[PDB]
Amino acid sequence: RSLRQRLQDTVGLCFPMRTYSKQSKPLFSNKRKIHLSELMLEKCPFPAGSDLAQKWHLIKQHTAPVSPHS
Repeated sequence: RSLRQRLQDTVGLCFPMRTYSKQSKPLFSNKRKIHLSELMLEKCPFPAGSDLAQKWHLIKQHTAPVSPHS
């Protein structure tokens, strides 16, 4: 006969009601090459004075007034 078989009750308390399957949102991008001060710099691949560039001004940078996305 015996008692107090272990104690390991400080490592957390699980996460119930936080798992229900239906989990698949893969993504794909150019990561692991980006700067930390990049503001439109290297990103003007079109000539001056053509319609391709007027669309480019729409996106502008990594961030613009375009609605929330993620």
